[PDB]
Amino acid sequence: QVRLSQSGGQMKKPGDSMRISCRASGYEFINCPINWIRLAPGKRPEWMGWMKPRHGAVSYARQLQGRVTMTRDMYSETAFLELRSLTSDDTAVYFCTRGKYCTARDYYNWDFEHWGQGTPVTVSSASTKGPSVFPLAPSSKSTSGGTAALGCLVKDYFPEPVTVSWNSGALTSGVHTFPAVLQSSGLYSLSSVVTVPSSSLGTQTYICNVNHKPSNTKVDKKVEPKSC
Amino acid sequence: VLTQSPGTLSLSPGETAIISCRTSQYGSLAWYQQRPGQAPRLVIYSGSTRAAGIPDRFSGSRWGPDYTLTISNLESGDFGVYYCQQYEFFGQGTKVQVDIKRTVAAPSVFIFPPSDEQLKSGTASVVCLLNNFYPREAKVQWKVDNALQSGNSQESVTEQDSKDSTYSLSSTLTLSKADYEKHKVYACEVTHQGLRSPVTKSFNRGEC
Amino acid sequence: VWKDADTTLFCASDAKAHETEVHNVWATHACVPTDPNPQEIHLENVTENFNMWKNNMVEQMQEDVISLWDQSLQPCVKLTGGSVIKQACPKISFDPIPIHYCTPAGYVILKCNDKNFNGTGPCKNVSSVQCTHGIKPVVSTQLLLNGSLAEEEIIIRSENLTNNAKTIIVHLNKSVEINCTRPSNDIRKAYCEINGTKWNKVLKQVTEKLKEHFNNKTIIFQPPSGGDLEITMHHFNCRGEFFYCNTTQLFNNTCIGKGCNGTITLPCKIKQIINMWQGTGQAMYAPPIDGKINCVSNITGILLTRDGGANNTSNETFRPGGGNIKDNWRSELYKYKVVQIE
Ligand SMILES: *[C@@H]1O[C@H](CO)[C@@H](O)[C@H](O)[C@H]1NC(C)=O
Ligand SMILES: *[C@@H]1O[C@H](CO)[C@@H](O)[C@H](O)[C@H]1NC(C)=O
Ligand SMILES: *[C@@H]1O[C@H](CO)[C@@H](O)[C@H](O)[C@H]1NC(C)=O
Ligand SMILES: *[C@@H]1O[C@H](CO)[C@@H](O)[C@H](O)[C@H]1NC(C)=O
Ligand SMILES: *[C@@H]1O[C@H](CO)[C@@H](O)[C@H](O)[C@H]1NC(C)=O
Ligand SMILES: *[C@@H]1O[C@H](CO)[C@@H](O)[C@H](O)[C@H]1NC(C)=O
Ligand SMILES: *[C@@H]1O[C@H](CO)[C@@H](O)[C@H](O)[C@H]1NC(C)=O
Ligand SMILES: *[C@@H]1O[C@H](CO)[C@@H](O)[C@H](O)[C@H]1NC(C)=O
Ligand SMILES: *[C@@H]1O[C@H](CO)[C@@H](O)[C@H](O)[C@H]1NC(C)=O
Ligand SMILES: *[C@@H]1O[C@H](CO)[C@@H](O)[C@H](O)[C@H]1NC(C)=O
Repeated sequence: QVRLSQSGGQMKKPGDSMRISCRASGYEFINCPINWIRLAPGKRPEWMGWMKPRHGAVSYARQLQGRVTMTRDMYSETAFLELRSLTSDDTAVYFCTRGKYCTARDYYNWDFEHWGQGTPVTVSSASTKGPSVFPLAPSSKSTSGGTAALGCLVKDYFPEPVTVSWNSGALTSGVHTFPAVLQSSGLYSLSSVVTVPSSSLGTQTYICNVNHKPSNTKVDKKVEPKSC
Repeated sequence: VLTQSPGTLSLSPGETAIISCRTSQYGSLAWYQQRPGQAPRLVIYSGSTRAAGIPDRFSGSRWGPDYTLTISNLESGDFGVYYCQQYEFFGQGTKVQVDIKRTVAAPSVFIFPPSDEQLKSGTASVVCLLNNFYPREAKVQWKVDNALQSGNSQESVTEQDSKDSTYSLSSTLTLSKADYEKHKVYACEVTHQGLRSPVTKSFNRGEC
Repeated sequence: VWKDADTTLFCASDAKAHETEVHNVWATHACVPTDPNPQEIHLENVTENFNMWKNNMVEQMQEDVISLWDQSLQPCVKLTGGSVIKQACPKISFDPIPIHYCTPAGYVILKCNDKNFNGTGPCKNVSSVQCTHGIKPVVSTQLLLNGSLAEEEIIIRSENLTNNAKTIIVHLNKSVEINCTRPSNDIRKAYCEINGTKWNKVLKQVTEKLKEHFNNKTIIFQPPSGGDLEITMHHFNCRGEFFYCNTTQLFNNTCIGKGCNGTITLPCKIKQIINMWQGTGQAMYAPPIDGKINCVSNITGILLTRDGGANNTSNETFRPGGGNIKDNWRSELYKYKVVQIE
């Protein structure tokens, strides 16, 4: 029974190199090529290249040319992948694969029936940045017959995660904290909002409490209606 | 080209999922399933052939350049993300997630102008909240002085609420303080099945 | 009426029973004498489908060449499977001879004679023969040596050009001599000389054929990306010695798109510690024979793999292929297929 075992996950800084292994068993290692596909959330699965164990022949994906190396060890039937000049964009889960059809005489590489369990690799700076917290003020007039939405914008922090509570956790009903988004700057931002009776807007006080462990940052911010 | 649609399917167990791939070049296409925290798995190869272990609830079809994976009677182990493959290339993926049926609810739309605290930074973020709606399918478009915006906005959606089975969406438009001060009318337009018409919430910069 | 079939071919040759040479010795005991007056029957109003990539004749030849090499080029020390075999390794007389492959009773070889046939597809000019032409079992990598030339234009061959894992075989219509030498008086060091004018002109013609198959994209050549020396270098056997030649200069895009006109000299080395293409492992052979070791050969083809990758650029990149020596036999056996009568 064909099995593909990979090496453990790792964390890396930008500029580093990485190497992961894939030990194959259950079949004649020489006869079929081995592929490396990487998966990253919100991105198309990316074929990085194949490697034929017999003579170590390789075909690297054009967009990775010069940064990637595929070797193998015949005796221990293990394939190896190496990636240089890592960036944030290299943060993904790395798989080794091999096609379904393989004989001593013939193969089709691409119907990937067999996958390794996957090696997750994270590339990020050790730098940490605290969040800016901006208030999302309710509105102008108090509508004594409806409800008001308010919140705070937790912007430009790195890395994940931030957390948001309201009134030190006493306020939870109608609260919505959205999953963070990754901006072009490389930094994260999320929104937290809470819907409340409008009549309470000039009576009850609303504080959003932002926690960002990596930067050792705890910020309290009062969201209040604009005066004009 | 290999274009996979749709991006997200929100379905209840029992319903059927219809995922499609449009391709520029004919040839053997495969479909892969990926359950959360697990390595992908070959489902269909050579267009319509079912891989070993795959029940006949999965089936492949092709009309012209359109290859389709349908999955009848969704079970728990059928949810996850699906990809199409042709040679070394893959589709963007289709996320098939569990949806709990409930009655249609139009969103409540709120819009938040930039903080005076933020404007001192040099950036301007306009936030548009779509609150407690169902189904998940919802379109947002930003308009500034009635001009459609592209590529200066990011969205975010919450998990289906465990109590009322609704979703909430937050979109954020980001402009420089300079670019921002150049325009007056900022608006987010929301189309949702719960609405008779696309609802637009807007404010005029400078006035309260 | 017939049908495609697979049988055990026999082989024929013009081997000399007196010759001490290795290919001749093998052929004497494995083959029969060639037919002086062969018989070719051109079939009119007959269209037949050919596939060089699923032609089992290739498999049988491969078995024979592995046989021949094991029974001849025995290493002094065999290192395979964690064990060590120590044999005797006498220096041998080595020069490949043409081997004909032929069908038994009940079976016939169909031959394609379309001057632009690419290996796969239907054929109009089909003839019926008992034996293939004489094929020299020249084991090589990157460059196909001493083979047959294409009649008309340069022919690109591939089981699928869109599959970057399938080998591309370039078939030349004009040979380019390669002159490899290990002089007399480092004894392992050697070199090969190519006419730069002829080569860059053939290579220029090859870039123009590949453009016909790849939407007029910029064709670019490059050295191999990796692998053992047996594929990152032109690997071949001359007079018994194992040669490894560096073809980096051979794939010079500069002389394709001035001063390049001259004699290209590729740096070579003869190795004694090699990896067996048989697929076994690593072997140790004796030091090279003393004196000038030389062989002049026809480059008659190139093996290429195309760079894959989810890029969007308007240019393709090719690199000298090799490894599967079965492909070497495909390049000569492509116009043949075995059928059984009824
Ligand atoms: C090329 O590959 C496709 C599938 O990818 C296959 O259907 C077709 O037959 C192949 N072409 C040849 C000439 O074998
Ligand atoms: C087949 O043979 C005929 C007769 O000689 C010739 O005219 C024709 O060009 C040949 N076809 C090909 C494809 O070479
Ligand atoms: C060879 O010709 C056949 C049919 O004439 C065609 O289908 C195939 O793509 C061709 N192959 C190459 C490598 O040109
Ligand atoms: C090399 O080519 C020349 C002319 O093309 C030919 O005369 C000679 O027989 C060839 N050598 C071989 C096939 O070994
Ligand atoms: C070889 O083929 C090329 C086209 O690829 C052509 O330009 C050249 O004239 C041919 N050489 C011959 C027929 O001797
Ligand atoms: C091959 O090159 C050698 C020099 O390395 C030269 O002496 C010899 O004459 C050449 N042979 C041919 C056939 O050109
Ligand atoms: C290379 O070949 C050309 C003919 O194509 C010939 O004129 C020239 O003399 C050759 N160069 C050398 C160095 O022999
Ligand atoms: C081949 O020679 C070139 C000469 O520039 C060199 O860069 C390259 O490393 C050599 N290749 C091998 C495999 O030694
Ligand atoms: C290609 O030819 C040019 C022109 O002579 C030369 O400068 C360059 O070094 C060559 N590249 C090689 C041999 O890799
Ligand atoms: C090619 O043939 C020539 C003469 O026919 C011979 O001297 C040479 O050794 C051969 N080359 C190879 C690589 O077998």
